[PDB]
Amino acid sequence: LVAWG
Amino acid sequence: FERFTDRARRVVVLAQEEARMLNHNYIGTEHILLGLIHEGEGVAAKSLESLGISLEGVRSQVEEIIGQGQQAPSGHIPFTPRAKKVLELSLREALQLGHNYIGTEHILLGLIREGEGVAAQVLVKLGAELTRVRQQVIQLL
Amino acid sequence: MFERFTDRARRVVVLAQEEARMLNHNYIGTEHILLGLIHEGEGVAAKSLESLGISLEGVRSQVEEIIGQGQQAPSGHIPFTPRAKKVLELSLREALQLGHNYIGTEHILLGLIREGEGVAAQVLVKLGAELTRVRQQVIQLLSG
Repeated sequence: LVAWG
Repeated sequence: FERFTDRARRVVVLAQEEARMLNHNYIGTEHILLGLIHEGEGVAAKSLESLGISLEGVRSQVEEIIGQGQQAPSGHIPFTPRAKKVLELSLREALQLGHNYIGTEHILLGLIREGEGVAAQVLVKLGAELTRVRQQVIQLL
Repeated sequence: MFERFTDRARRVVVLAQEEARMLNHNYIGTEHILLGLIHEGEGVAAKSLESLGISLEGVRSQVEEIIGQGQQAPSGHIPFTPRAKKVLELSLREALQLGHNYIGTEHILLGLIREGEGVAAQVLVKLGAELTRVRQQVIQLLSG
């Protein structure tokens, strides 16, 4: 899971 | 490389389980909030439990706002654009604080900084203002 | 390990995880990175793959044929495969060897070919795109 919008 | 902690990872797992329980078609901010409370051990849980935010109180307020869907989704459930924004803000919060991980406390902080979805509406209706939830997390750290 | 990733290289990885979520898959694999390279559209990787006749629907159809149908209620955690992590690590090593301080879409496709033994490499050679041809297409588009 990456979280860069 | 993954910055999310084990319990933050567990919160995301529970959030998808919670949305499928309600027959909802998205993983929204309110399911992330329920995953925080459902996890129980982290900082975000102990904080919300101090402000008087129960697991059934949120499930009750979610039922009044959205309610059960007709069919249970199958497979993975996509995030709302708002929930994706919350997770992005959780990373930015952990980076500004000088941390390299994303824990449950950063997910709750990013949730209130977005502060305009179902979760934020639920928290205010349960009596916990968004600025008061932020400080119960900060002083606990 | 995404420190030097360009904004579009970051976009590639985001689209990869959204493909794995939509397709009811339990990991972010090399084939989802390949799909993300095509979804990004504007980078050197997408243009290179288009010049070779590699389409989004053709890769997606090949991926669903290989993996098959999954559970009705899978776990919401979708980590990278160990093979996809190696592709990302080789993407950094490729850009470092070239003298670049950034990691763009072309370096991710090069790292994918460098690993060259997962679902993505399997789908590529099935769609008539030998791995050495993908590398030369990327290198020749980086020259001008």
